[PDB]
Formats: sequence, C-alpha cells, structure tokens
Amino acid sequence: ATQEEIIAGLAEIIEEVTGIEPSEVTPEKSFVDDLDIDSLSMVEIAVQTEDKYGVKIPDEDLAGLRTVGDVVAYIQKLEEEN
Amino acid sequence: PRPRLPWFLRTFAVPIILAWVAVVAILNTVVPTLDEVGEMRAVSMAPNDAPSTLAIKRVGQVFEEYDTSSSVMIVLEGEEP
Amino acid sequence: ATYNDMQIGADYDLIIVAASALILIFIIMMVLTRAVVAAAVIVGTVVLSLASAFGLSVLLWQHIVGIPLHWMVLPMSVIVLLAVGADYNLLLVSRMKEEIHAGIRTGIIRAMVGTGAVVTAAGLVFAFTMASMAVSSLITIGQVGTTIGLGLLFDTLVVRSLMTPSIATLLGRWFWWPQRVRERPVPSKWPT
Amino acid sequence: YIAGDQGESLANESVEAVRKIATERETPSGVKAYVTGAAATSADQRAEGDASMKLIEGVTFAVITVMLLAVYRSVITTLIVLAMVVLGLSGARGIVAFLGFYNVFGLTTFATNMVVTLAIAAATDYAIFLIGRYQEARRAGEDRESAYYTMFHGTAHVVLASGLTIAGATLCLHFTRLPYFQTMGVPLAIGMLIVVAAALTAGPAVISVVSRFGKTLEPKRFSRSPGWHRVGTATVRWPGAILVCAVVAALIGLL
Amino acid sequence: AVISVVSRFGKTLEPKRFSRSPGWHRVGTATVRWPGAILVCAVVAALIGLL
Ligand SMILES: CC(C)(COP(=O)(O)O)[C@@H](O)C(=O)NCCC(=O)NCCS
Repeated sequence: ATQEEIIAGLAEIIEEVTGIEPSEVTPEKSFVDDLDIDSLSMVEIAVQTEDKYGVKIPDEDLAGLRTVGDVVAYIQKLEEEN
Repeated sequence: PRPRLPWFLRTFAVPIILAWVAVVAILNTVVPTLDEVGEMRAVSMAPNDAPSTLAIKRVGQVFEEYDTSSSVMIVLEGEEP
Repeated sequence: ATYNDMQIGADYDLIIVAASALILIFIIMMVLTRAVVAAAVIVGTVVLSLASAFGLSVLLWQHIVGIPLHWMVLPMSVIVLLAVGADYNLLLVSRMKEEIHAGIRTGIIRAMVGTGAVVTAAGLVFAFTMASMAVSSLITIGQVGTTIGLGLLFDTLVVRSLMTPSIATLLGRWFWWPQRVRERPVPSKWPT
Repeated sequence: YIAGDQGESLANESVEAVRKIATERETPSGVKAYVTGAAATSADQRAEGDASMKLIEGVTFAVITVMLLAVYRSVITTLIVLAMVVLGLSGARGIVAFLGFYNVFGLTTFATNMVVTLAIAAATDYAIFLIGRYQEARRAGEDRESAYYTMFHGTAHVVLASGLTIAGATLCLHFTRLPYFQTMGVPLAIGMLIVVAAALTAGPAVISVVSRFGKTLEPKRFSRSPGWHRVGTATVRWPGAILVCAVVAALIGLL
Repeated sequence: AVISVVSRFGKTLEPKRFSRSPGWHRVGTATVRWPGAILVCAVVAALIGLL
C-alpha cells in the first residue's frame, strides 16, 4: 500500500510493543536511538505484522532494516513482490 | 444485559457478606475448635488388612492376655545396677 | 513387617492415586477447554514439573540436610503439586483461548502479558505457604511443605512461562483439537 | 500392653495414663522410669502437629501479608485481600471441625495441618486472580462498574474449575488402603469446596462494595512487565529453543 | 365502641407522625420486579438456623 499507510499500521504496532506514539514514529526515525528499540522488540513487531497484515519479515532482514522508512520500503517491496 | 449471577452478587452484595459472617459465627460457637475436635477423631494408623497388626492381636486372643496391638515399655534406668 | 505393610500399602496407593488424579484432571480440563489435545498438554506439562520437583526436595533434605524424606511425604505431595500445577496452566490456557481470536502467534503474547506477575504472585505465595509449614517441629510435616513448595516455584517459572507456550506454538491448530482454530486470520490492509 | 491401637486417640490416652503413673511415683535415687513405645511415639507425633499448628498459622499470614504489600503497592489493598483470606480460613476450620464433632469422618494431625495451610494458600491465590484481573480492567480504562462484570466473567469459571481440580485431586486420596491417606481425602475435599464457594460469593461481594468507597481497589503501579514481553516473544518465534531449555530443567531434577 | 366515642371528643386519635414510609416503599419495589432475587435471599435466612 501507500508509504503513509504502512507507517500508520507499523506505528500502531510499535505503540503496542513499547508505547511510542504513532505520531512520534516517522520514516526518518531509526530503531537504534531515535526509537530506542531493541532487536527483540523489533522481532515482536514483525510477528504482529505477520499475524495482522500478512507481512513476513525474517530475522535476517530484521537486522538489515535500520529506520522505519527502511522497514516500509522493504515491506512495500514485498507488496510489489506479488 | 448483565449476567444474573454477578449482578446478584453486586445489587445484593451487603446481605451476602452478612450471611457468611453469620454462618461462620455459628460454626465456632456450636462446635469446639479444630484442634479439640481433631484429637477426638484420631484414627489408628494401623490398617485392618495389615497382617502384623492382626498377628499381635491374635496372640493376645489365644493367650487370653489382651486384644490390642500397642504395648509400651518402662525402662528403669539407674545410676547404679 | 508393619513398616513393610506401610511400604506395600504406600506403593499400591501411590500408583492408584497418581493414575486416578491424572484421569480426573484430564476430564475436568477437557470439559472446560472443550479440546482433547489442550487438556492433554495441560496434564502432560504438569507431570514433567513434578519429576524435576521431586529431585530438588530429595537433594534439599536427603543430601543437603542429610535427613531422608519420609515415606508418607511423596504420596501427599503428588496430589497437591498436580492440583495446583494444572490450575496455573489452565489460567494461561483459558486466557489463550480468549486471545486466540487474533492470530495464534499474537494471542500467546497477549495471554502472557494478560496473566503475568498476577499468576506469578499467586504462584509464589502458595509456594511460600507450603514452605511456612516447615516451621513445624515435626520434620515429617516440614518435609511435606518443602517438597510441595519447591514444585510450585518450578511450575510457575518454567512450565507456565516457557514449556506451556512453546508446545502450543508448535502444535498450532492441533493444540486446540478437535476444535477448529485458524493459525492466523485474514491479512489486513494498512489503515490510513 | 495398653488399650487402643497405634494412631488411635485411645492409645494416646493410654500412653498418657501409663506415663502419668510412671512420673507420679517415688522413683529411687538414680532410677528413673522411661515409658517408650511405637504407640507412644505416634501419640506424641499427633501433639507436635497440633501444638505447632498455632505457630504455622502465625507464620503463614506474616509471609502472605508482606507479599501482598509488594505486589499491590498499597496498604489498603493488602488489608482487603487479607480480609477474604481470614473468612476463607474461618469457614474451612469450622465445617471440617463441625462434621468431625459428629463423627462424620476422622481427623489426623497431618490432615488437620494440611487442611489449615491448603485453605489459607488456596484462598489467597483465588483472591489475587479476581483482584489482579480487576486491576487489569482498570488499567484498560474500564469504569468501576464494567470492570466488576468483566472480572467475574473471565475468572469465575477458571476459579471454579481450579477449585474442583484441587477438590477432585484430594478426593482420589481417599481411595487408599492406608488409614491416614484414606481419612485425609474427605476433610481436604470438603475444605476446598468451602473456600471456592466463599471466594466466588464473598469475593465479588467485597470487591463490588469496596470499589465504591474512594480510590481503594484501583492500581497504583501502572507499569508493564518488560521481562514477560521478552519471554513470550522468544516462545512465539523460537519455541523449540525455549522448549529444550524447559526440557533441560526437567532432566536436572531427574539426577 | 371506644374508638368511636373518643374520636369525637377533640383531636385525640388523629395521627401525629404524619410521615410516609420510605423503608417500606423501596422494599416493595424490589420484591416485585425481581421476585427470584428476593426469594433466594429469604430462603438463605431460613437455612442458617438449621446448623
Ligand atoms: C534480540 C537478541 C537475540 C539480539 O539482539 P541485538 O541484535 O540487539 O544484539 C537479544 O539481544 C535479546 O534477546 N535481547 C533482549 C533481552 C531478552 O530478555 N531477550 C529474551 C528473549 S530470549
């Protein structure tokens, strides 16, 4: 879908995992220090995304992804990969 | 559309608490405490089917000395013989 | 021979008690959960906890303290450990069914958070309660309390936290057999 | 040889009577009477449990109290939990003693001590589940009215099933050849039923009333458990690795 | 006969409280709309004395 829509779903998921506001989460923000999100927390985000939006992100790709936009771009790439 | 059972525990909550207090009050006053009653109802640890308990009792029956299975010993320990 | 009679009676009773307790708990969990496999997992996981629990109590008294466990301790501890252990699993399992609606994988996470320190606090208190028996001058009563208390710590921290969720993840739909449950719902579109 | 069998209350009286005369006599200097026997050892075994029963009751509460304070982080909430525990114990002590006085079933020291502790612990756990779920609803934002109904809806049947499981397990203890185990299933089964009835009737009634009087049953921590989110996530994606660790712990006890 | 004679000689038997009953008015409402709930409470009280 649209980049903004993917963020909206992901930002909602991020709020459930940790508590970061959906408005606070922007594609520029990174899980390293901008979001202060550990790898384990990111793993749970993928699990929730897989069981809600059907987007499967393997842990190998989880390490590669750095910022929210990077995650969205990969996820939007999966949308392209029909 | 509240369920009846939790609602009955809420609308009539006050009388329900009083009943339990009233019930407990009767139990302690009418019947002695657990320790006092428990000692009276002390059951024998020796089972009926246990041959060893029966054997000791059987000896007393034939010898016409006793009919029990429990005996105690009194030791007269002295400083000197 | 009387001690042997106690021994022979205990050996027969322990087997009968163990078998009878497991069957009754199996049916009760089966009735409420309405799933044959789910009840089996609940019963199966508890039995594993007792095996680990038994060794710790033996180590605590027979090895560390040096006073051997009383023969009556084991039959008494079996029922209590089985009874309480099944309850904590049931609390988590029942919550899982209340959360399995939105995906099996996601539902498990919600159940753990839904019943976390809550069951842990209750599990800890029960164990402490059993340990508080030891204060009894009679060691036989003390041994019974310690044996049951140690098991509750293992059940609350290992079986409930790790063993039970892991098994349900592997089985997926089979965990709730014969009830038909989807592994995951229909994938959703990204909201505006 | 004295009247009564080992374990029977009459034997305890017989041991007491024989030892009484042995003590109440003019023993020669140095010479002292020493009454000893298998029945005497069992008779004094009963007394130790009954005598220490008071101390066990005091310690059990002290431990629970402190534990309740830390979990709820509120003195007022702690007293509410303790109130339900006392009522649960009082009902358990009464009925078991009530029926025993009419010779409905026998009672042993092991049975009596186990009846007391089990009832106290079981009652405490049942209260935590109700209140813990209630505070969870409060953290979800539900009002004091809807939280009560949600609490009872999601915990009553679970508590009911858990209580029957404990009562059912104690029932199997009756089917034993040995007297002590056989005479202990009935007292335990009845005792547990009272607590379940009390917890499902006095429990919700107290929670319904107390919540209306100011900020009492509302939580105060309002904090998550960071460990649980990490523990659950590992099981969801890697259950085998977690399961092996669980299996390893079981093998340790087998040693 | 006593009531008839006295009532005519002064304001004797006229009521002095002149107050309605708030306790009975509310209880009657409960016993009508929810007869089962009230009856169950009544039955419980009877069973208490049987101990
Ligand atoms: C997630 C991971 C495997 C890798 O993290 P990293 O990539 O940030 O080193 C590890 O750091 C981790 O688990 N961190 C969270 C701590 C925790 O309690 N994990 C529990 C799951 S076993």
